[PDB]
Amino acid sequence: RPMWYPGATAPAHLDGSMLGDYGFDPLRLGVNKDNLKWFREAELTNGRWAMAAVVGILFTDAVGLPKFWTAGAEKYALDNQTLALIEVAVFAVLEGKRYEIYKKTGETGFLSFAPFDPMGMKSEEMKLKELKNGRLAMLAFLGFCSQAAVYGKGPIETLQLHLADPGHNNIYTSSVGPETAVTVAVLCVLPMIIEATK
Amino acid sequence: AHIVKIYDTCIGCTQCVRACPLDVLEMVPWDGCKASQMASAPRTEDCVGCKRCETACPTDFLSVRVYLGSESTRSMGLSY
Amino acid sequence: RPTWLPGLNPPAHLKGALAGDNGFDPLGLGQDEGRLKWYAEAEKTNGRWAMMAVAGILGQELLGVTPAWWEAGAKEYDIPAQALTPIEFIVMGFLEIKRYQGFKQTGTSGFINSFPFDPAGMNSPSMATKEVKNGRLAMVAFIGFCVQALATRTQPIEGLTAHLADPFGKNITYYLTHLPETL
Amino acid sequence: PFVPPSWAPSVFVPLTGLVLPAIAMATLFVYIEKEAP
Amino acid sequence: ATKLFPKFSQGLAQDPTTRRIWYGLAMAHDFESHDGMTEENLYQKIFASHFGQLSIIFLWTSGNLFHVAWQGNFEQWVTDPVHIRPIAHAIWDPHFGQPAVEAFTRGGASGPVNISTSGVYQWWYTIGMRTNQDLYVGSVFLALVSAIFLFAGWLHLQPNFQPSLSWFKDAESRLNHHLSGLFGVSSLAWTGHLVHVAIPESRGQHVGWDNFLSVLPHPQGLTPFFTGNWAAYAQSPDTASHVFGTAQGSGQAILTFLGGFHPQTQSLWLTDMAHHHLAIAVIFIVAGHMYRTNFGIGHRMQAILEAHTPPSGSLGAGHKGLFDTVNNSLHFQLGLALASVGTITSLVAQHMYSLPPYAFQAIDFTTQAALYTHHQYIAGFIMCGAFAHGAIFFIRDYDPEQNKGNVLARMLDHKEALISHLSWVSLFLGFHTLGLYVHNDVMQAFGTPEKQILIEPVFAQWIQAAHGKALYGFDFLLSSKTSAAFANGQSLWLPGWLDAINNNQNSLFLTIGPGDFLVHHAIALGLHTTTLILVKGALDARGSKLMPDKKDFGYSFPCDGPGRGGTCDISAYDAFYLAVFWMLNTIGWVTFYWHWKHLTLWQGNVAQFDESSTYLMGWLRDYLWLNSSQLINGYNPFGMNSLSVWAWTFLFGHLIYATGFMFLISWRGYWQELIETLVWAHEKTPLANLVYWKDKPVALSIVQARLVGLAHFSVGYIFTYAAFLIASTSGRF
Amino acid sequence: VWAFSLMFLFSGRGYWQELIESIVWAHNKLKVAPAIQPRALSITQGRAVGVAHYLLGGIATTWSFFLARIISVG
Amino acid sequence: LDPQIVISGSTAAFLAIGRFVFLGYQRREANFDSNSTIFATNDPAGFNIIDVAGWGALGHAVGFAVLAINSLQG
Ligand code: CHL
Ligand code: CLA
Ligand code: CLA
Ligand code: CLA
Ligand code: CLA
Ligand code: CLA
Ligand code: CLA
Ligand SMILES: CC1=C(/C=C/C(C)=C/C=C\C(C)=C\C=C\C=C(C)\C=C\C=C(C)\C=C\C2=C(C)CCCC2(C)C)C(C)(C)CCC1
Ligand SMILES: CCCCCCCCCCCCO[C@@H]1O[C@H](CO)[C@@H](O[C@H]2O[C@H](CO)[C@@H](O)[C@H](O)[C@H]2O)[C@H](O)[C@H]1O
Ligand SMILES: CC1=C(C/C=C(\C)CCC[C@H](C)CCC[C@H](C)CCCC(C)C)C(=O)c2ccccc2C1=O
Ligand code: SF4
Ligand SMILES: [Ca+2]
Repeated sequence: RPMWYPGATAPAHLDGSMLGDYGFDPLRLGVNKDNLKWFREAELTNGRWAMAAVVGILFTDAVGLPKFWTAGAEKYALDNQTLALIEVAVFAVLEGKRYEIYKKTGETGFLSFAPFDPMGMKSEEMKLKELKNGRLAMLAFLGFCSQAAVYGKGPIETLQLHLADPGHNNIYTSSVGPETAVTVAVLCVLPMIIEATK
Repeated sequence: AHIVKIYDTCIGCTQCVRACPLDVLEMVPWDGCKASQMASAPRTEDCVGCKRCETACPTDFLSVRVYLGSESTRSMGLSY
Repeated sequence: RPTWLPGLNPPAHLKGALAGDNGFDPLGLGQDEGRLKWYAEAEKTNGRWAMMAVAGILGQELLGVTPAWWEAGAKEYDIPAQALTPIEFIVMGFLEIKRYQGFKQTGTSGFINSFPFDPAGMNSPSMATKEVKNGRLAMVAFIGFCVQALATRTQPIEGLTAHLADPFGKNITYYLTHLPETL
Repeated sequence: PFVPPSWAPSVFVPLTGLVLPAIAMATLFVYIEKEAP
Repeated sequence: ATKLFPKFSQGLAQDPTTRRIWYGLAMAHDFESHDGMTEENLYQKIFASHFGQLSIIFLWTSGNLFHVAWQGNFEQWVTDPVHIRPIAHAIWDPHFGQPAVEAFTRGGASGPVNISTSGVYQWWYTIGMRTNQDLYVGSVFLALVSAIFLFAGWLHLQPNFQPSLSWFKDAESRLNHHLSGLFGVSSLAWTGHLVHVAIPESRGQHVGWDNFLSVLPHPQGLTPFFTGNWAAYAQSPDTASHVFGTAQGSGQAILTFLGGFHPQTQSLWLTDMAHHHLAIAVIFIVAGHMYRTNFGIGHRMQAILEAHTPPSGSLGAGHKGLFDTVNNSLHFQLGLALASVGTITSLVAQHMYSLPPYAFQAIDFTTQAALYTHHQYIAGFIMCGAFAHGAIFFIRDYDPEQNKGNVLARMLDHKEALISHLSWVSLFLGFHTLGLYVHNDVMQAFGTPEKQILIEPVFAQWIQAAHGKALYGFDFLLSSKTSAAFANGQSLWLPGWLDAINNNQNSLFLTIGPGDFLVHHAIALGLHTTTLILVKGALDARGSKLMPDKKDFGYSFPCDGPGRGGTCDISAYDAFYLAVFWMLNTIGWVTFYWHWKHLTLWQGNVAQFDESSTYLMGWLRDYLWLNSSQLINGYNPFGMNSLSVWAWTFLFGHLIYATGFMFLISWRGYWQELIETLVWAHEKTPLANLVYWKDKPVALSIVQARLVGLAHFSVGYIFTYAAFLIASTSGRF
Repeated sequence: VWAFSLMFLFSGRGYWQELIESIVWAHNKLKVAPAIQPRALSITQGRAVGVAHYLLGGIATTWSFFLARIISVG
Repeated sequence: LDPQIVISGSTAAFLAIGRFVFLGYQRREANFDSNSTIFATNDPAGFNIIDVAGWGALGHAVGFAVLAINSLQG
């Protein structure tokens, strides 16, 4: 059972019953058993949202459509006032039906279908793959927003620019260079800090 | 709860017991004085700390002392 | 067992079981065996880094590099110093955490997961004493290199040749007194 | 350079004045009234 | 049920009222009163708290540096530090209207900013800061230092890093390292910075981390230091025509003792300050080898204390057992530290206004006034804390068996004499100072100013003459040209010092008269009365005739009830409580005197103070009423200006002070009955009784009420005076 | 007088009683202790003295201000 | 003024007064002054390395003070 660094120790409440366990809880926010399930469901839905959002942002830059941070300013074939009213009206019923699913079963669902799987490949390994991909997509979305904050342009453009000069084009040579360098050094020292005390 | 203590200088005049407004003190038999009685505090959980017993004590110095301790619903005299 | 001060008995906390134990501890930093063994490992690795540093400085001077050993940091290189720091910190953190965890399982040095990292044998207590002594000499030599470059602005071999050419002169007295002429 | 952007006060002053104190007050209020097991 | 908060007190966690939260907040740092606390754990918690405090201090300093480098005008202030106001930070407030936006937009900035009054611009300019890059680098460095200190505090609580109780009691080692390293080595390093950076930067030569290894601080380069020819470092100093920051008129010396002030910046010479730090560094390092630690040589403080008893027995046992009662009591050490720090803070205020060390500091009147007032108020609060901790030591750590016959026990043996004499001195000073004031007021009211009593301060004027001032005409010591003391310093430091002290345009030994005499007696009255309250509370802390067993109730308790005539405010905490008011009154008198004398000095009319400081009506009209006209006009029906924030702060302080009077006058009982009626009202109201409280609402305790009232009183006092002082000094100049 | 009131309103008689004890000690040392034992003012008396001085000082302040202003300009 | 001569003479003089004059007084005061390292030396009078450092420090301070005063030319 690999941990979040070579030589970690579970904080007595992450024994491994949950999928994708690595003993990562320094703030100990999952000390409560009741909060662990809710936080897990929140992590799963945040991961699903980030997965769909990252795939959508990556697809818009390939075709040539407007950037993800400027797509809202574009004029569509509707009114923004009516869009917000419809969005909160549909999501009220959708989120209400999803919340009642978690109280009866404990996982996500769509509308009145708690185990929503028309094809049927709901396996234990598939649940962990969803969590891993969701975590990766959450970091990817944070990276997309951060790259657009300092460099702008776009994710695909950022990757293309990094290949031109990898030794000179990175987060360390950008406007947030020293902060991230100090943070990387502090993070690299952190496992030794935890292992020195234990 | 507050801490109520009785000392050996008590003369058994029973003035502290009569002045207690929550029935905390009482009189027990004793042999160290002429009155053959001594004050006692067997119900300190109901003491509020008004210190009326100290005001009623005639010995110098006082034979009964009230030290304000932990506060609860009874010690704070709350009816709600 | 000869000690550092003649007629001085070695301390009780210092016994000849260690490699370079010469009974030298006027401050008493190794009272307990736990801190003593941790400091022994710290001395060995400090000496290893100093040995590599002195060897590198002497090799750079012998091979005729353009900047001196105190100017190699500011020299232009591919993948600038701003980008070299995180890569070095990440790889050093991994290597050092593996070295530290291997030190807890067994009280010896290593390399990632080879504890002890001893290929081709050739290990003996005498070799351990030689390693500790060479490390101490290298540490003193590195500090000498730093102070020599500070007060004389000359590289190690250059300063040694300057001292050999004129012994009664070009020493600490001349360099400490003729400081404006050097700059 | 360490110079913050021009929009930095318009984001940090409302944050430190309303978002952070609300979160801190809510978390502290929940912690004060939590009952021991 | 039992609540989690507070985790350190099980009795408070079982309290079902709102008093639990308040007491948990006010008893968080009283580690000695926590549940299951030992001595070793106590020292470890204090160690961690010390590291956290250092982290906060360094982060605050880095924040000030960062804001000055970002939203300030340091790059423009160094060019013209006489006609450019320093900028503290920018203002971003959505409540500001348009006139407030253009009103606060000043100092050359592009938006609303705050004009700094802390004097960090002059300090940073004197030590060598010139560009915003330097302040940015210093801010990042201090932030890293703060993070390191915070990590050290967290690390010293984990296992294998917690120091033992024996390590915390090594007084000899700690004192040796603090005198030699924390004091001597730090001063030596500061001398290195002044000699290497500050002095060359003041002469127009940039010396930074990129070129300090190739730039010589002196043209002779360490040769005179090793050969003993130290006088070579004092040759060719800065002339009288030297322009700060440029090479015009600059010299080559690095260690001088010219004395006096710089002719342009009106501040102490940088070479003199460097030489000062070098001398004190050598002295402190030498003093750091006095105690015996691990090499046989040195002293043992217990031996020195035990071998210091007079033979006639005038001091009884002398200082026997004083080493144990100090080393084993943290309140004794805290009281000694606070007493010394408070006195040093007062010393800093006096020396900083009289001998300005930073360039262009004397011209900044607002900075001088704010700095003096700030340090004097801090010193007063620290002094009150020193005496409060002395009382806490008497109650919690004093042992009469261990301190038998020594000076400590003898103090309590004759405490009545000390309290009575303090009372007599305070009574005499108050009666006479008030009588002379009322007499002068009646003489000024009846139209006979020549009939008021004006006692000339001949003793202080005699001291001023001894320092070199020839205005009074005593002509002795430094005032006489034929004295040995005068002739022995004419070649080292007396010329500059005499030229500076005989100048009436600075604050170096200002001219004094009868008004100064009277206000000095008022200051003496304040000091003696505050000392009387604090000393009486510390000596009567263990008991008195009214409460023979006061030590059995702790340092802070409400009272002993209405019996035995009444025992309100009988604890030592209440003595400190009453002494805070006297401290505020004393600091108010000293700051009022300082501000009025300096205002009349800066305005060019010292005769106004000399003729109006002898009666209280002059103080109320010519100083309080006259100088508050611009303050109260910050915002009026015709508009507002940049001074409206001080007017709002003035009214703010008045409101807080008055709010404090409520907790100070009305007591618990009335509020508890009112709260009970409110409880009934909430319980009998529909649509609202569905929402219930978790803690039972109760009135604030007697001790809590006193603390809350004093906090409001002090906050209102400080804010009101700060707003008035800054607004009057900035508007007038 | 008004400021004088703040001494009685913000303090308690226990402190004053102990201070009186020290003053009585100084009197007993010089044999000048009065037969009538000096006691601090009672809690009720302290409140009464404080409110009396507060009212007198404030009302007299307003009286002086009003009369001087209205006589000089009216 | 020769710095070497002054420094050497001051150091030798302080070491001589510390080894032949004030050694007994210092030893009597150090013993009555009541983890450690015993700096045993072969010196017949017990003058160890710590005493050498202390007396040499005093001699160096005195010598440099004398050199400084003489350098001031007064
Ligand atoms: C692990 C040990 C380690 C050590 C001991 C040093 C030591 C040094 N690095 Mg270095 N570095 C080290 C690791 C690393 N560095 C760098 C990246 C850099 C850079 C980018 C630079 C240095 C520089 C320096 C020098 C700064 C000293 C000074 O005050 O310069 C102050 C410099 C001056 C006042 C200007 C030059 C004056 C010179 C001509 C006069 C003589 C100077 C002295 C002889 C220096 C004596 C150094 C001694 C005290 C250590 C110094 C010799 C600096 C350098 O080389 O500057 C020339 C520099 O720019 N290092 C990296 C990559 C991330 C490192 C590790 O990963
Ligand atoms: C104790 C030092 C200190 C103080 C008193 C201030 C005060 C202020 N800052 Mg500032 N700041 C500081 C340090 C400080 N800062 C440091 C070191 C940095 C560099 C990272 C910054 C970066 C910064 C920016 C970018 C901005 C401000 C701004 C402001 C102003 C708006 C209020 C605010 O808090 O914004 C927010 C302040 C921050 C987000 C910085 C906090 C970062 C530190 C590391 C955390 C501190 C934690 C704290 C000590 C814990 C105690 C708080 C509480 C739990 C009790 C205000 C006058 C804004 C402004 O200029 O308004 C016009 C603004 O835009 N600050
Ligand atoms: C220290 C931080 C702080 C900040 C950043 C603000 C900011 C603001 N205040 Mg406020 N205020 C504060 C403290 C603060 N206040 C305190 C401590 C008090 C008590 C003394 C008040 C009392 C106060 C009053 C009485 C009023 C304000 C008003 C305002 C708004 C100005 C109206 C305007 O001209 O813009 C334009 C306004 C808009 C464009 C509408 C924006 C509506 C909100 C702000 C956006 C949506 C809310 C957001 C999504 C959720 C935030 C909740 C969050 C904590 C989780 C403004 C956004 C005024 C106001 O509320 O406007 C009606 C006003 O009446 N404040
Ligand atoms: C040379 C070694 C050394 C050094 C440098 C220090 C340094 C320090 N120790 Mg430490 N200590 C040492 C050895 C040392 N110690 C040893 C050997 C022991 C074991 C016996 C201890 C045991 C120990 C304990 C138990 C504690 C400390 C603490 C401290 C900190 C005190 C915090 C402070 O007051 O600020 C610094 C004080 C000064 C710089 C002196 C100021 C001088 C006066 C007062 C001011 C005048 C200067 C000037 C006019 C003002 C500047 C003007 C301008 C810049 C504003 C400090 C950083 C405390 C701590 O833990 O903090 C985390 C503490 O609790 N030490
Ligand atoms: C090095 C300085 C120092 C240190 C370490 C201590 C340490 C300690 N003190 Mg002490 N003290 C000091 C200085 C110091 N004091 C000074 C300078 C004073 C004079 C003011 C006092 C007066 C004092 C008293 C009377 C008492 C202590 C007590 C204590 C002990 C625990 C109480 C506590 O801290 O809980 C926590 C403290 C608090 C929660 C403080 C409350 C908040 C205050 C009032 C600040 C309010 C400011 C306000 C918010 C400003 C807002 C304005 C703005 C909004 C406009 C503790 C060991 C108490 C004790 O020993 O217990 C028996 C005790 O009663 N101190
Ligand atoms: C303007 C308000 C005021 C005044 C005048 C005083 C005055 C005094 N305080 Mg006090 N104090 C005050 C506010 C004030 N306090 C406040 C707000 C607090 C916080 C609650 C304290 C707390 C405090 C404490 C804790 C102590 C004092 C003490 C003292 C006495 C110090 C001795 C002295 O100076 O002799 C001079 C005497 C006077 C200034 C009194 C005025 C004399 C009058 C004007 C003369 C009589 C007038 C005339 C002849 C007759 C008129 C009467 C008329 C009805 C006919 C003194 C009487 C200390 C003490 O008792 O010392 C022994 C003491 O320990 N004070
Ligand atoms: C200027 C000082 C001051 C202030 C502000 C108050 C205020 C108050 N007194 Mg009080 N009082 C005072 C002096 C003061 N007193 C003194 C010196 C005494 C001693 C004689 C008393 C004795 C006294 C008694 C005996 C009683 C009161 C009562 C009351 C309350 C009346 C209810 C009310 O007015 O509604 C409104 C509150 C106010 C007008 C106070 C100001 C509130 C401001 C304007 C609102 C600001 C809100 C703002 C947005 C907050 C944001 C802060 C931000 C950081 C989040 C009230 C809170 C009575 C009571 O209990 O209530 C029925 C009561 O019986 N007082
Ligand atoms: C209660 C108590 C306490 C105490 C406290 C205190 C004690 C306080 C105070 C106080 C103070 C705060 C003090 C101070 C002081 C000071 C002094 C004592 C000084 C001095 C002086 C001198 C000696 C000088 C001289 C000179 C001159 C004159 C000038 C010129 C210079 C010279 C030097 C010459 C404690 C805590 C301990 C504990 C127990 C209890
Ligand atoms: C600038 C500081 C921040 C960057 C920090 C870099 C990482 C530092 C880690 C924290 C410091 C750990 O510091 C070091 O830890 C080791 C490992 O536990 C301790 O060593 C410990 O384990 C050894 C292993 O046998 C035992 O023998 C010993 O008794 C015990 O103390 C050392 O006593 C301590 O000196
Ligand atoms: C000062 C003060 C005192 C002390 C006040 C006293 C002792 C009253 C003093 C009044 C006079 C001065 C007492 C003596 C009166 C004599 C008749 C005067 C004779 C003198 C001749 C010249 C006539 C308290 O007792 C008290 C009690 C409760 C709360 C606050 C306080 C409080 O603030
Ligand atoms: S009042 Fe005092 S003496 Fe009388 S019975 Fe009670 S304790 Fe005893
Ligand atoms: Ca510079």
